[PDB]
Amino acid sequence: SDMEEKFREAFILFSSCSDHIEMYKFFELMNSFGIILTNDEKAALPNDINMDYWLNFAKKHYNYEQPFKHINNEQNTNVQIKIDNFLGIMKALDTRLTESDLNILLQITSTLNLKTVSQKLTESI
Amino acid sequence: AVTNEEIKTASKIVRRVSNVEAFDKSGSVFKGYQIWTDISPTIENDPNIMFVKCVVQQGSKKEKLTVVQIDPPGTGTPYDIDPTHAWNCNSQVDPMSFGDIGLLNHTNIPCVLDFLKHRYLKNQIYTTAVPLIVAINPYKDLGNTTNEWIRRYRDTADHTKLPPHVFTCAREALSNLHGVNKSQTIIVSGESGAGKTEATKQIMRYFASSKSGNMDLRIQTAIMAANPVLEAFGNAKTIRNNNSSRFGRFMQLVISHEGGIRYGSVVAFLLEKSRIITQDDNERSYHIFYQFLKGANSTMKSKFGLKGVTEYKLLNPNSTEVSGVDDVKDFEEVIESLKNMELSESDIEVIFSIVAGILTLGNVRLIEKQEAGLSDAAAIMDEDMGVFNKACELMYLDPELIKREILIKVTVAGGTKIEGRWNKNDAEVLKSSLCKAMYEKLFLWIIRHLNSRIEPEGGFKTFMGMLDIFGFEVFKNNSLEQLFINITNEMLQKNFVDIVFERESKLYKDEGISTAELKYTSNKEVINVLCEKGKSVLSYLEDQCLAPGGTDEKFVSSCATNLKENNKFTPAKVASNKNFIIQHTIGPIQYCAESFLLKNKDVLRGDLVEVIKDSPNPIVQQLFEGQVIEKGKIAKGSLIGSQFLNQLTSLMNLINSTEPHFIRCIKPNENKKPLEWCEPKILIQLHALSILEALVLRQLGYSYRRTFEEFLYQYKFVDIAAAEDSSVENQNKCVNILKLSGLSESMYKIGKSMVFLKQEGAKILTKIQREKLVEWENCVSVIEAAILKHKYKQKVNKNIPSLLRVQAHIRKKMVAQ
Amino acid sequence: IMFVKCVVQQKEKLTVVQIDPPGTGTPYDIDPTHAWNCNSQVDPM
Ligand SMILES: Nc1ncnc2c1ncn2[C@@H]1O[C@H](COP(=O)(O)OP(=O)(O)O)[C@@H](O)[C@H]1O
Ligand code: VO4
Ligand SMILES: [Mg+2]
Repeated sequence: SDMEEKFREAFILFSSCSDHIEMYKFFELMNSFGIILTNDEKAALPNDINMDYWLNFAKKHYNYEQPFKHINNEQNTNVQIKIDNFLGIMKALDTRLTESDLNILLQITSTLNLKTVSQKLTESI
Repeated sequence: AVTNEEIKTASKIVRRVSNVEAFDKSGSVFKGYQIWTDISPTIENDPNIMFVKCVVQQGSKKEKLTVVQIDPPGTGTPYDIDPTHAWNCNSQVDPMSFGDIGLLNHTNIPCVLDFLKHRYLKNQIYTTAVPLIVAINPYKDLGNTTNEWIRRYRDTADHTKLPPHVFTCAREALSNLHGVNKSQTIIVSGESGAGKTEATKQIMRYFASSKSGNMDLRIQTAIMAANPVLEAFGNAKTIRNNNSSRFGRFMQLVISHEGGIRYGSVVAFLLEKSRIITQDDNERSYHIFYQFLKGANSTMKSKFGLKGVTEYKLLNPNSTEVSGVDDVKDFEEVIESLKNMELSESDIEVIFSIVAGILTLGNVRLIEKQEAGLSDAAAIMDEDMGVFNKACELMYLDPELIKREILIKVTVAGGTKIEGRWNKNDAEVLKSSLCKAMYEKLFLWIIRHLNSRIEPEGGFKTFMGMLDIFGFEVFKNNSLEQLFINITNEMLQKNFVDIVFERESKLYKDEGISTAELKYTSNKEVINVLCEKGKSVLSYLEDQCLAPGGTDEKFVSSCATNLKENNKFTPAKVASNKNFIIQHTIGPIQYCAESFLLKNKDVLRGDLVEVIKDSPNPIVQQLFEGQVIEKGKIAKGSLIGSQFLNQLTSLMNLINSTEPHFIRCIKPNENKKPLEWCEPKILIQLHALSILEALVLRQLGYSYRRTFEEFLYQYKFVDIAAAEDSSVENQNKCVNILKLSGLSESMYKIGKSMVFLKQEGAKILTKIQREKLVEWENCVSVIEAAILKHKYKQKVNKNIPSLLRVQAHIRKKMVAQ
Repeated sequence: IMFVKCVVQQKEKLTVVQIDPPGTGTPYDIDPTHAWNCNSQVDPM
């Protein structure tokens, strides 16, 4: 019902139901909630990541009071970016997506703000 | 040891620039002012020394100064010399205190030589001279090239803290490729054995390293495995360099913003055709020939019938061994590299079957006979007949059809075809031109096989160019091979001088910044005496070849009278009829014009081309892929020199369209020894790479030349509210970005269409950009994953009713048991 | 090698970077008890 039952669901997806997820896919998994660690913290992580460690890491590092804090930047929050200019930042930086990019904007809806995106992503999760 | 003609050039290039102020306000010498001087017996008794550090004696002489030798230590004898031979020297300055040469107080010839002397010998080969970067050949691995260093320059924030290196350049080149989205190019410049090929590999290894491990390295695998094959097939041992590149390498690479090569295109040009057939003494043929006749397995030694390295006519039997090179261990690495290039064991076997065939055909001895009526008509030896028959079956060709085009003279006039017989010397040429074409087409077939797997579909958009050419090479005897190499070097220089000086001078002036002129020496005259169409050494060669009644001797005469003036062309003092000199950027180089027309013409006949195209083997057919079968007189587009210049010309414009980066490699000695400084050889290279000339570019002040648009793409994240602000104009946008980030009125400057900024405040904006980049690198990565998450979720949601049947049937099964 | 030439950047702990012999170019901090005064303008010859 809570986050505990939702975290387990998210592991079986990124691991593709694997017991031991690959380091790179584990980072996709943490980010999907609103978890980003410091350069040092990201080295403190174990060699082989498993479900048991993932769920401990989930409790500690996930934001509960405001699930997506990392999206808020208040110079970037209040400001309105056009749909085309927003995709410009996205297409150059992108490390994941291909055509699921059009589907992210649909999850939000011309001029958008970060507090709108975070609010909609809180309902997505 | 350095030759007198090298000394000749080295002596002439020195010149007195700035007057010596080694005198106190009253009228007596200071507390021992030290000055560099060319006068001392230590300089006379040794070539490697051109200048000694001398201290002015506490005595006097203001008109004809008194000195004593300090570095190197001398007799301590006070000798007097003229002030025209006195150059200002920095004493308090430490050579390892700073990276940029332009930071010295006195930038005279010896002061720069010493600053580089103390950097090389303390094992700090890389020294900047922005935009240029000087890399002196250490001849020993300093470990500064290893993965640890790659990762440093990669993940280190401040560029200011990092010391000069090939990676400083590799990162700043990739910083603009993604920063502004402009294609960039890296250019390794320098003479034969300066370190071009090795530096290319280091910068390639840098781009190979990725921050995030989530990339398809399958393409990046073939890209890196190609290089030790390209050096086995294209590089050979010379007296100048033991890993001398006899081919010109050019790459185009799409690299990720974190690291790693997505796609590439290795385009190799001009392979030294003569190196396959004949090699000079102490000089060796292509590494792969020796590697295959040493490291081949017992199965290939019997199937191909391989003999010893000495037993081949196309291989110098005395030069067979190279110091510090194990052709067996290299071969092991070469075979695995071929596998990594997606070549099957069948494809690799055929590659070496052709090589075995080439080697075997060379050993076959053609002899004179009283045939055709005109006599001397060639014939394949009775004992060497089986040798020839085995070779043709090794290259997968008809042994009777290859024999016919080499022994029978086929000449067609108008309509009526005429049959004859080729002479002894003529058939030896046909045998040689066949081996040359088989090797060159095979070498280029591997390039095509590589490009077939590594090339991006829909070409390149924003790629990274890299140019590894054959550096200036001078031997006792220089020919057309040496002529084409030195032309490449002069060409790379003309475009360097243009971009770095001529264009920058006009840019600052047109923008309304600096009206001041840039002083530099260009090769404009010497490049025209070789490459200007109609009036050049290359154009007169083509005219002699296309002309039926034209000789090698007639060519020299054709140049000597036409290219008489401008000085750059000087015909030889000894045997002027067959020899000539060119006043290169590295000094005078004499070429023996013997076989110049024959070498320029050497490109396999259409008669033998059809035999290799009709082959029952697929690889042997694919060598002459879409090749124009030509018969009769050689066309202007078929001539090697003409085909070379046009290939070079096209390549240069491709580089002119991008944003180049220059690496200037220096070969410190000919003896090939580490921590050995030879002032003459280095000084010539300080001129030929325009290192001393690159100092004038300090006058510009500003180290950022980009349009309002280019500034707004790379920098907008500082404040997106005033950057996206449609109402305010772009000229006013760029200035407001610098207002929020905070800048003094001295760091920035308006500009007509460009935005000029000194390096002084450049990193201050770049770090302020990074403070807003990191908070958005994660912000991008969180939203990007939150959707990537729901992609799997929505795809699973549609499969839920199908799973509800698996589980209901499982519950059913649990009831039965 | 027993001693390396370093340089203070920008205190009870010095922001030193190894210069002679050339190093990683990493600014590290060390105790002043291991800091000896060096002559720079002085020529050994
Ligand atoms: N960065 C380097 N570190 C150490 N040795 C080097 C370096 N660059 C070149 N060398 C030396 O120089 C030799 C020739 O280098 P190379 O790049 O192949 O020259 P070229 O430009 O003539 O092709 C190598 O065999 C090696 O000993
Ligand atoms: O030896 V070179 O590769 O510079 O021709
Ligand atoms: Mg080179």
